[PDB]
Amino acid sequence: LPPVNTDIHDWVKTKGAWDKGYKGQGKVVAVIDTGIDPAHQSMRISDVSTAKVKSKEDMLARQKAAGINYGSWINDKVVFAHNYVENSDNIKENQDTKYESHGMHVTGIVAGNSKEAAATGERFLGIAPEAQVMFMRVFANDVMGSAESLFIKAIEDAVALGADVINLSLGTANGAQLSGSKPLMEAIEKAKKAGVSVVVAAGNERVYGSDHDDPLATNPDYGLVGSPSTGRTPTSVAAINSKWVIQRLMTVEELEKRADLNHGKAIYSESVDFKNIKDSHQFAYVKESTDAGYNAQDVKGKIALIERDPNKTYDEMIALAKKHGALGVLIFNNKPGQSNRIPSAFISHEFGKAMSQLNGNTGSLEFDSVVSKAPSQKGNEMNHFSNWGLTSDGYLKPDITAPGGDIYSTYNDNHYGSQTGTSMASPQIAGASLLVKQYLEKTQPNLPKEKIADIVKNLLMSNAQIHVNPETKTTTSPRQQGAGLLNIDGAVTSGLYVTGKDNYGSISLGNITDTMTFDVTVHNLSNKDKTLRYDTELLTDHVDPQKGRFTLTSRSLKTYQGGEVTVPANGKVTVRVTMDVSQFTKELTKQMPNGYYLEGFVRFRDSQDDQLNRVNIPFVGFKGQFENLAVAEESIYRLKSQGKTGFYFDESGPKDDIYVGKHFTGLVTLGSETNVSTKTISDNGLHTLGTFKNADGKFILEKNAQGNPVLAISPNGDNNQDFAAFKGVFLRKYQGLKASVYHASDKEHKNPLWVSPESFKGDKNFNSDIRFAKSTTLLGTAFSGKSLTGAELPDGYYHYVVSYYPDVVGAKRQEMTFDMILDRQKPVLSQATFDPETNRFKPEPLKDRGLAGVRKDSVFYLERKDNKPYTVTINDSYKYVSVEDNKTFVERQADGSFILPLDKAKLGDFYYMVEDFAGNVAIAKLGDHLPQTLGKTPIKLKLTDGNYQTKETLKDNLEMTQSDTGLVTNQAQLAVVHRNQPQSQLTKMNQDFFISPNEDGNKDFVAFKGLENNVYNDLTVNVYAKDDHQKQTPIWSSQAGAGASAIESTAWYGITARGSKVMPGDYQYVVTYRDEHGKEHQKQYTISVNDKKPMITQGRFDTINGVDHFTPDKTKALGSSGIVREEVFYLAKKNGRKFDVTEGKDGITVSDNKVYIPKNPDGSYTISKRDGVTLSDYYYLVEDRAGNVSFATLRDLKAVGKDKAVVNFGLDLPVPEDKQIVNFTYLVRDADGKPIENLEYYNNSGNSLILPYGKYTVELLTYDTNAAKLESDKIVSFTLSADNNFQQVTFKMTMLATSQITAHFDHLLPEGSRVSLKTAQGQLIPLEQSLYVPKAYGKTVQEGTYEVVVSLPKGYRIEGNTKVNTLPNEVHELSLRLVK
Ligand SMILES: [Ca+2]
Ligand SMILES: [Ca+2]
Ligand SMILES: [Ca+2]
Ligand SMILES: [Cl-]
Repeated sequence: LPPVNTDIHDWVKTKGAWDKGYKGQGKVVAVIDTGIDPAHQSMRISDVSTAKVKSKEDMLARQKAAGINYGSWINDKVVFAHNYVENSDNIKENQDTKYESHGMHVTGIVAGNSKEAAATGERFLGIAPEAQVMFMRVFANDVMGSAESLFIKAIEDAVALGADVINLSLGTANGAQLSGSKPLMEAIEKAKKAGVSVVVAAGNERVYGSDHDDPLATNPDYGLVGSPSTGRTPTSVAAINSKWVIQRLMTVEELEKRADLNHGKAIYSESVDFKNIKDSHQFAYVKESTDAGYNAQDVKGKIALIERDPNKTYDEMIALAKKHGALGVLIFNNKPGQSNRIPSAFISHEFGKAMSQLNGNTGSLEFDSVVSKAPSQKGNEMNHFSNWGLTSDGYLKPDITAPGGDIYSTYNDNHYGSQTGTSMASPQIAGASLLVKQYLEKTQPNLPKEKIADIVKNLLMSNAQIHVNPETKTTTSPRQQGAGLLNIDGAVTSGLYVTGKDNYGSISLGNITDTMTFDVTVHNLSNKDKTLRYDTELLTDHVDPQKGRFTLTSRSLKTYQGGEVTVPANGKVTVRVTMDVSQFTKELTKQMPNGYYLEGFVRFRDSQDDQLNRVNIPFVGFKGQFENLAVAEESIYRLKSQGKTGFYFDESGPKDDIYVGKHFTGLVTLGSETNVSTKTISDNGLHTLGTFKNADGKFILEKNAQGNPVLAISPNGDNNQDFAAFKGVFLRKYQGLKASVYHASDKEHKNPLWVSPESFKGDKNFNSDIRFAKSTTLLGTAFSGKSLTGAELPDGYYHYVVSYYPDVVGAKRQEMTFDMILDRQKPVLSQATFDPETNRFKPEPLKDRGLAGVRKDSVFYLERKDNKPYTVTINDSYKYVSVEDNKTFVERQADGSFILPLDKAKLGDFYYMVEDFAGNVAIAKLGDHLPQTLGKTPIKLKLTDGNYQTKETLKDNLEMTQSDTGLVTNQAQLAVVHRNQPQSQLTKMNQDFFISPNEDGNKDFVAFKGLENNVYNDLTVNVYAKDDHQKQTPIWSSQAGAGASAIESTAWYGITARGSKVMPGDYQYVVTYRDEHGKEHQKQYTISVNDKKPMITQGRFDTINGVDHFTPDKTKALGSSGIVREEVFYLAKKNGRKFDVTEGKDGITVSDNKVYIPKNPDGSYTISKRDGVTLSDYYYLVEDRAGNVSFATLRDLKAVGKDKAVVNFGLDLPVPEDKQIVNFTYLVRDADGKPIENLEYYNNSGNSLILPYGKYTVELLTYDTNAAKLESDKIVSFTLSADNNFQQVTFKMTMLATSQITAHFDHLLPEGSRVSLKTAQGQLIPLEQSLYVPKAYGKTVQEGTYEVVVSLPKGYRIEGNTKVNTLPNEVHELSLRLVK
């Protein structure tokens, strides 16, 4: 037999358990992952009668009557396999980089058992080579709502089929331990109680900031360690790099004598473009000194090249090579570490640095093939990416380390390969957990299956070897390490483990003051006894003082020592540790002002002659208050007012540029230009509030005469800065977030005038790579100068207050306040002086009406081009038209005047414009109020604003007659190609009282219009809910000052007073007013609100006189979704596009080049073939009673053959289509239960299938199980046929809403208090003490109504408001006061 590779086995000390009789034998590991190739030579058991599952037949006996009839035993080794996405039995993936498979690799690492040699000549075995493997193919892609469904199945199926150990590989960054994802936790917890060890990789995100910079020393909460592994039950696995690596190295035969360089290894660089074997047998190395040009006439050409000097990586000190020839190049570090390095490639790789200088012979060179085991350049170091820090709620995770870096394991088709990550360290602890269970299953069968897996964890952890950072000769932080490195031997032999106060092999202490005090308990498992001597190291983060950022390492403070203990036999012994750290406080809190970690280990050696019975337990606490670290970064406004900057803020380009795409905390608003020659038809997008377009169009944060910026919005209707909304850079995970507005005289923020209707939660912005956002904008925090009742809040000075909480159960609410001006008033245009001889135009000094200041005045004329004063510009690629003025600007003299080049345009045609900080702009056209008798001598010129900036009004042509209902709404066509806003106009509404409040232009609101010579005094509109049958409590009311005219004052947009869309359903719209004489009048109407785009059937197509005829299926007219318009049209091509601009009286409007086809008497439409118009330019379109519109090309309505049918699946949620789940997956099965293959989709919806006629079922597979829950049948059956050739299937669901509840107390509670939430219906939700705020008891809960009950001992009471009616996404604090 060939030799065994022990690179990872020597190091984890695994052979110590094999030789004691513990291979994988008689156990089985469930590997939930991406794929296997159960045929691989490694996939084998030695003796099949030693095994848990004994044959293909012991399986079906275990499948059935445990309750499962999918997926099969495949061989003795891979004992169960099922592909839980798509519900199939294709298990192997993937059908250079070929053959690679993640789940194959994972299994290779946990179970054995190759008796053939890999590329090195060695046999590779897993940590438990004699275990059988069930493998669940489960992996996510976000077309679904949530993969949790599929994981829980795989888990439950694992526990029921053959239990033992599950290896998960799954993670969501910065998880919590307590408020994890409930249905997945319970499934994990269920497995523990069945004796299953659940081990989970901890993540590859490393720490907050990891793809940007090291975290600032003010922000200690940089933990990225993932759920579900952050849970208390599972085993969270950090990853250390392998000391030995297996690659395709290099060899310089001339350096074979040099023995610190492996005799030619250098590994390889090869980044981005991996063209190592482009031009690479080889020869002809070179030698280059400087990275300049022609250093010494080069000397390359068909020869590799050599340099550093970090001047310009990958471009100037890379592409400069192919210049002097050389057919390839070779870089070396400028220190000993081997970093990573458009492409601009000939051939290039990075190779060591100690081997750079050793290349000092020119020389010859070869690029090795096959794999040759070489020493890792990252050796005994913690892998860069292994997750760290605490859980989101402040718990010590990970739990243990194991080799994750450059781990050699199994690939498909008898191949092997190296892949790196915490995903790989986890199967090391998977196998190790197999073995330590055999051990306890032999050592104590007097041990229950419910306490078993918690101890396998505790043995592995206490017996771990505390890692020491090589580059720094300091212990690596337990927040990065766990309880240490995996010591398999130590775990199965020592029979000692350690718990702390919490009864866990780790200790999280919460905050700490000056005296760290905690009880440690050592446990004995054998009959013989041990007497051990203990001492504790005490560590904190090291921070670099040049830049003020952590260095992701530690420094030792003082090793305090305690003494010796003597554990009993089959017994415990407690110990008390105590340390005064009051000493180190000044030095540390000066380096880390918001607090620091005080962590470390306590070690246990055998008293006489240590190294026998070496065991440890880790601890961490926080000096400060971990509950109250700042959740958000400070606003870019405050930071820049001081000299500071943001963690992700790019200060590139002009001073004080805050481009809106730039990752800060701040306020965002919408911009819209102001045009004097034509109507503005589109807006300019978001920009940062208080920034303004400077000369070169960069957005600068401009300052008022006192040196401050101004946050001001103008909630007029003009779309220039009408709202403000919060954008955040989050440091910690957030909860409870809302925006509130108070008047600024209300200094304590006790009377909200406006609150954002929703409250928000989310993740820290940890930016671990490009896929992870550095800022998040929450547009649902938009404030628009309206109150909680819809009233306009008057111009003035207000506070916009964004408040939130962290995810720690006792934390106190953090606020963050923005000074905010509402100012809706244009600045003043009075007068100026112009001098025909000097031509100097001087306006009065600049005044504003309102609190926002004047921000800039300008003079401009309209540079006519191609006979028009504006420039209409058509974006062909994005099907968009924009049009703005040709403003050319007159420079402004330092004295505040302009010289007006009257050669370029007349005097009448200059405009003076003054704009303010809130977006109001005044523009006077000089020609207004200018005497025609000019050109003589100084004048006083009157200026008035010309209302160029104004809110647009709907075209209103309507003449009301008595017969008219009085209701009006709007009308618009739905664009098919162009992405401009289709022009809309007012229409009567005397039937079909249905609205689609979707702001598309068409039936969006219900207004009321009165007869023109009738009087409507005190006209108000109130909308009542269907339930409110006495019409007592409006849900929306018109604002004050409404009449028959200004229909906008009566327009109801399907919303509540607070601005949120109402639910689908029907509502009483009541118009009330007083008379000509004095009589009261009340018209009442039933308005019905409905979104939901129509569903378009296939129709059919027949050929008639050699021309295509399309006949649509008969539209149904009943209901709100009944169809009331029906069009077939095509799009003509004019000027080479399918839309068109037309310049009208009003302004410019954009339209599709629609040509309609009449209906024929046989209900068909004749589809002529005409020059340049194909079937993809013919459309069917339908409008419902509500104004909802759908359309499809006629090309898409074919590909439904005349013998085939269509089924469409969708979810029916009782909410507005903008607050709905849309993501789910489904399996369709044919008459025999076989899944359908070879899917054709219909009208471009992945939810609509073309299928042959027959009987079928569909199964709702996955949906967002946290967002919504299913209420209708999960499996629905349907039959397709020529009569029923279109089938709707609908999964009916309800929305889920959660809230957090915290009971905060006066004083601590006596021992023996049991806090619980009492639900209506009487049940008890037990609560537990907060770790950081021990007078707090909190939980996240379903939106409902609860009471806090405590049940104290021997006599005390609680005395406070204990009842709360919970709101969705709110945090409710119920402070409570115990007394005696
Ligand atoms: Ca974390
Ligand atoms: Ca405005
Ligand atoms: Ca609409
Ligand atoms: Cl103003």
